[PDB]
Amino acid sequence: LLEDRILTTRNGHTTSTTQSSVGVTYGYATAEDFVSGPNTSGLETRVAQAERFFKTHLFDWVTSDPFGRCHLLELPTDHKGVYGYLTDSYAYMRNGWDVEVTAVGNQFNGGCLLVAMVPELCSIQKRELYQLTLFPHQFINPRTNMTAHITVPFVGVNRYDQYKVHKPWTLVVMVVAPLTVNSEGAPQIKVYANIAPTNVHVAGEFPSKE
Amino acid sequence: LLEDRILTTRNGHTTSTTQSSVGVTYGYATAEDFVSGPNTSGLETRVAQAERFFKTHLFDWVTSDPFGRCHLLELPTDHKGVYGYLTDSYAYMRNGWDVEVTAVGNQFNGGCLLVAMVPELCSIQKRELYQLTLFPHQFINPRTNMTAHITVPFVGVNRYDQYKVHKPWTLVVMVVAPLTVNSEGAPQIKVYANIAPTNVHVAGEFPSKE
Amino acid sequence: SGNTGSIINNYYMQQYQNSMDTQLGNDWFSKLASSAFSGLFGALLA
Amino acid sequence: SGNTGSIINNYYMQQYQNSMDTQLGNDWFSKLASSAFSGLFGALLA
Amino acid sequence: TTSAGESADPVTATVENYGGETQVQRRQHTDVSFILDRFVKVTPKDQINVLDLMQTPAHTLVGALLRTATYYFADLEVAVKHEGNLTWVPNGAPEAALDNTTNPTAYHKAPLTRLALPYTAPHRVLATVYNGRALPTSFNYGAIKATRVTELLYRMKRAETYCPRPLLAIHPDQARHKQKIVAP
Amino acid sequence: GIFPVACSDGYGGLVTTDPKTADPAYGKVFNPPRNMLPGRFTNFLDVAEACPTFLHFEGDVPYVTTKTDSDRVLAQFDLSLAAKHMSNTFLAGLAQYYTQYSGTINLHFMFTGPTDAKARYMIAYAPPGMEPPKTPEAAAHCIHAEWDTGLNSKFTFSIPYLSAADYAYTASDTAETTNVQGWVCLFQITHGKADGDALVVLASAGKDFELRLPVDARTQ
Repeated sequence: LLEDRILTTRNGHTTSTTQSSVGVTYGYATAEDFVSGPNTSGLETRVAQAERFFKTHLFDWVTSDPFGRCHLLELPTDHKGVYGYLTDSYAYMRNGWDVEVTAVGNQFNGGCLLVAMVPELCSIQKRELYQLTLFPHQFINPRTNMTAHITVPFVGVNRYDQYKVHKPWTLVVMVVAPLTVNSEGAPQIKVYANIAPTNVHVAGEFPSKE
Repeated sequence: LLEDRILTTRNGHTTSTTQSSVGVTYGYATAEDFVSGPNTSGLETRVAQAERFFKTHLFDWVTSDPFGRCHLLELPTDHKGVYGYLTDSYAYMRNGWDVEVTAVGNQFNGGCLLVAMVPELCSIQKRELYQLTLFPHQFINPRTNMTAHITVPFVGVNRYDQYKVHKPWTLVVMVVAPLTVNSEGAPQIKVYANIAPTNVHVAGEFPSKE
Repeated sequence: SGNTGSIINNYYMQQYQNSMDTQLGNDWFSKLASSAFSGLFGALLA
Repeated sequence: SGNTGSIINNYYMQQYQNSMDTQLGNDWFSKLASSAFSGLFGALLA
Repeated sequence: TTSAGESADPVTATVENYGGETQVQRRQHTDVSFILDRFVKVTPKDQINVLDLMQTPAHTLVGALLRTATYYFADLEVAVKHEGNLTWVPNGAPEAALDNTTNPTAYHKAPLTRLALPYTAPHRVLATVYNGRALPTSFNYGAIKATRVTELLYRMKRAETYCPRPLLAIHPDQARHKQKIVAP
Repeated sequence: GIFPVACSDGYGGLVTTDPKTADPAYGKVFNPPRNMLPGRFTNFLDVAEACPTFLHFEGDVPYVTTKTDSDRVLAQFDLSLAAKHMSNTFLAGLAQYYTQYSGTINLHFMFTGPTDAKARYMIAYAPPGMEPPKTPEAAAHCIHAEWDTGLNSKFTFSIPYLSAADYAYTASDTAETTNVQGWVCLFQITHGKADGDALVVLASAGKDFELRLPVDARTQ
């Protein structure tokens, strides 16, 4: 019912589609820092096999749900498949979370969540929450989009980041505008999150569980 | 509110229009078998005068109305005008039902009827009802279309079919998905049917009522 | 026409095995099969 | 393929006797047989 | 491969989409003319048997496939393990017509009868379903009679139907129908 | 050795039509001469077409006398070879042997009465779906034609080949009393001192005519 806009994004074998598209946005970068560094002394390889989508749940955007609820989700994070085993068999590596965020209600509600993908951190000041508009981020509103999407690069502090004890990437969605069921609108919107780790290479290796 | 699609179809003087168009589909054929056959020995002529639209009623797609109600409508069938008088003054002939099927509710309901135009038959097995997807047919859904349309050719078993006692063409619309009034949706959808007999020629002739 | 792998003219003349199909003056199902797009109504990514 | 000394096309068509070996895209034992030296690791005399 | 669905324009999809390649299939077997040329042994009901097709078991290969395409054309190759002399008679020809030796009155040997059969309908085409248990008296490929016929088989030939019909099978119960195949 | 062979079962068991020929065991026979011998022919739809025949009728006579009442219909019957009047004629005295047919057949008319007997006739042809008329008035709505006695006597009208299937049978049943091919029906306009005259109708094969599928089955 418009200028018309659709889109499917393939990562390995996994492919998220959508219709309330709106587009996307890459921030900070669009590339990747020469991952043929000195510290990895040629001892690094491409494993674009675990490069794809996995599901994890954000909060539940509810009418009450105040002007701040911004369910965080660190990236990296628990992986019951590939990328996870990789982090358990490896010390040094680096990637780039794709991230294609959905939040289903319908084209009748009010309010907006604020999607953003920010690096190194610890915790944020509420007074600062008024500037996610500074790091890779999207804006959701059921009257145009149902999907978000924003594809993040690699920042790390180093070329080949270690994750056993460090997580450079964090994902927040503060409720910028509270939700309104309304007359005929939907009842509730569970914000679902679809992620994927891209252009990633490893270096390093430990013994085994034995 | 989209890619935008409208359409009006003229047959003689009668012209059905629509806006929820979706398109159409011709099946089996697109032509017509050389109607200059031997059995008609030049004794056949074109009467594209009765070639046009007439109205007849299908069932009433109601919420309850089970997953099968497929109100049939044989084609040929009772004609209070031209084409009918033609069949009463003639023995041998052949045409091609246009058929532009509507079913008005609005863009808010659920469910779908299954429109199809199949030839020689007698009756169908329910277990078979899962394959109308084999003969000239359309699919209705109020969230895209309000109209169907599918234009059928001539099949008959012969070149010049007789209808006093035979009707090669039948029209069914089994409810594939039951109807849901819903919150603000419409209350009921009376499936209306608009038909027209095309590329038809006669041959033969009887005395008169006297 | 099914299983006719004879190397000869099946002996008996043409106008004898089957009945000759006089003319006048998958045909179609292949016509509506060989035309199904595997495209995307949006635009591929990644 | 064993004992096929027929002078004809064994009548019945090609795609009929045996099943056609579709391709893709002593083989080896002859490869490691035809390479055994009868030489001498020293030098012949007399 | 999304698309508009209430349009029913054929809109398939294939491998490549999310990955993988697509192969070179050799469907030679699902060739309609090929898999209809192979005899069907229908019950030769007595002696005076009509070369019909809806007599055949609507569950056999040549039967089923038969009952799946409304229109059709083809010739015939029969078989008759039997007694006496098979004296076939064309279409339309008087029931009684089949008796005179002058007619094609084959002479017994050992053991059945393999002969060719033209498609002899006055109609340019025939069908398993005439909307006109209740199907036309010109729908017969001739008619045979001997003096005791034990085996009736019809190898349909130069096959070619038109238009389609519904194909279903063995209603399972466990979402997977189990039946002993061929094991070592 | 020698060429192997598959003594195939079922191929060769005598057929009353078998395509091949038998063996000759006398040979070297020089016959008499068959030069330009009178009235030959080699096709029965050649003499059928080429030399018509009259029709048997009520009573038996071929002709027909001018009705002098409202009852005009001079003829009327089943348009098929079973037609009694035809069943004896040359074209009918053979279509017996062929299950089906198609084509056109002809109906030749003639007068025999005085010159003081000027008369008018009609020829209607209705099809399957209704019963034939009895009033040229109601009949003038089929595919017909009108004519009146003159200098030239004869006249041959060709009746049309109309049927669903390009064919249909020569035989018939008490199922076909609705005939798959029509009830041709001839009538009688008006006339003058031309009552009781002779309008004999014959029958030949029109050019459109054709006949196929040989069937032999007891006929005398």
